Amino acid sequence: APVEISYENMRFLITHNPTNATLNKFTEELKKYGVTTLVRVCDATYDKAPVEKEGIHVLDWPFDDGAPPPNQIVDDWLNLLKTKFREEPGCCVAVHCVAGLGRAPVLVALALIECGMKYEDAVQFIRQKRRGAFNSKQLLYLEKYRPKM
Amino acid sequence: RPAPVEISYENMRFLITHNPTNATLNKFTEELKKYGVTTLVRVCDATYDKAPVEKEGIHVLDWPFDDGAPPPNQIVDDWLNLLKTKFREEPGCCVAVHCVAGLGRAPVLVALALIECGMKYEDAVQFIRQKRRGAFNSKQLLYLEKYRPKMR
Amino acid sequence: SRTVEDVLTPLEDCFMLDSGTVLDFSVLASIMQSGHTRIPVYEEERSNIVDMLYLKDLAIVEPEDCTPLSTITRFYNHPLHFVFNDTKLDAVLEEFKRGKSHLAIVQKVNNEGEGDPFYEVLGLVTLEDVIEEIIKS
Amino acid sequence: RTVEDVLTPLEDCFMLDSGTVLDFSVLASIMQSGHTRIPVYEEERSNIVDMLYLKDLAIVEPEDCTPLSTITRFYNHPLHFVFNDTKLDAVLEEFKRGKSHLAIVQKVNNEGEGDPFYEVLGLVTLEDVIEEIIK
Repeated sequence: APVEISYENMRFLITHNPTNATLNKFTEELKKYGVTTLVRVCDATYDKAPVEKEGIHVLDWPFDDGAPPPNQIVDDWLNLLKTKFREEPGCCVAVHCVAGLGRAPVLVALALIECGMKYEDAVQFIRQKRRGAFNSKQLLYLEKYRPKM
Repeated sequence: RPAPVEISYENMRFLITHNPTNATLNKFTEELKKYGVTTLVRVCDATYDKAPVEKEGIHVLDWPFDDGAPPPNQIVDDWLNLLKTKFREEPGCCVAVHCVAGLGRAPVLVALALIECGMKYEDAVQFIRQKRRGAFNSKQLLYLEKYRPKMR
Repeated sequence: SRTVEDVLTPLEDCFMLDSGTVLDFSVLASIMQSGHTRIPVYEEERSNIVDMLYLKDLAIVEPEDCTPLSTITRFYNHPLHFVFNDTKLDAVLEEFKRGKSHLAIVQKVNNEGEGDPFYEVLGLVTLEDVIEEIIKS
Repeated sequence: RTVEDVLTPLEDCFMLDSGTVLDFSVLASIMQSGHTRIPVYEEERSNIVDMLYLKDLAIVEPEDCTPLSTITRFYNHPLHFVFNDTKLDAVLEEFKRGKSHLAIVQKVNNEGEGDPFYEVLGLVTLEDVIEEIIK
């Protein structure tokens, strides 16, 4: 069962991946939250067209198990949010990795910090929402993360 | 309530019971035998064959009075005489009573004995309800307060 | 402070079955559709509760042929457990721990009547409810 | 006391596979257990997708043989997740906030250079929690 994370003008679903069996109820669940864009980081298994037809732009942006995001994925992630909250005020960004508690929330926590949340607070906020979040490796990257932007 | 209640006080000893069926007659008799009763007094539910009880040594007395009714003086006199002898003649032993669920006229009769054995009326009433919650309605409390002992 | 009376389920609202129930499909279905662990058995007045049906009782039936209730209750001969309406929650809690069972049936005494007193049966209370009333709020 | 002491570990749980057929001898095997609540796994036992209640089975007959996997899609019972370290009173809240009087028991996992996960440990019901409260 999926997780909302609101902070200010920003809005995030952390999800699980569907099967093709669940795909309709998955897409309907996305539509319920009013999403414009999925990012798949993991479980890149199912037909994306039925989701993209319903309005929901799907990006396979895969990186590694237990890893911080590659810098290029960061910049695409940052740019995606920056427009999509400005272009459609209100709307949500969906992510899933494999149980939604490693690299998927890293991308979220990334965003929060870039929105000028303190590192620790960003982290705690996520962990409040989903307990277990981040390995030590990713926590570090978060800590070491200086925002610009 | 099918679990019976002993009430001890000095050389007096009283089982209050439920009546059996015949389906339960043996286990009932064995239960009476356990407590070492020499005499049943049936006040109600005189429903079952008594000989299988008396064959096992236990004298069965049908001394019925009605629901709500107090003990008739002759029953009072007979009860009191029963205990006075039965506790002297066999020291140790118990008398069984039953009426219906054993919180009305059966524990009245027990209380009556206690008072005659020199228990304060109030004290008897509590001592019973101690062993049998809900014993005595109003009318019987009125009876018990109004009962004057002398005897044995 | 709080007695059993407060945690009680009143009698009309208890799921009960009569002692000459027959256990066909649709009764067994109703039993499962209740989803009580512990269904009490009356005869033929409701306030008169004779025996206790556990769930694992019905497990060793099939609805062949229709198999009657009053048999099954004779089988295990499950003991049934009485508590007074005015017993306090912590005290009734003690009785349950002395019990195997986690369900009591609830009497008060009846002093109205020129008759002998009797135990009026008021209904049911489960261990569950008693705890569920010491979360309290 | 945490869930963990009161937890039934997974091997010792009665459960059923997701492509169970409910025939006679299966429906009996459900009944002869006498849980109110039976979990539904796929196909690794630690992976639990759905949740057979009892009153589910009431409204089947073993005609024809009827799939389990249908029944569970029918009512679509939510399944309730608990952490291992949840203290017993805190668990008891979650049963009271839920309809449900069973939760499946998740331990976290930061062991491994991977992403975290929830390990699945086993099961804890209302009855067990109270059965501990008395002890």
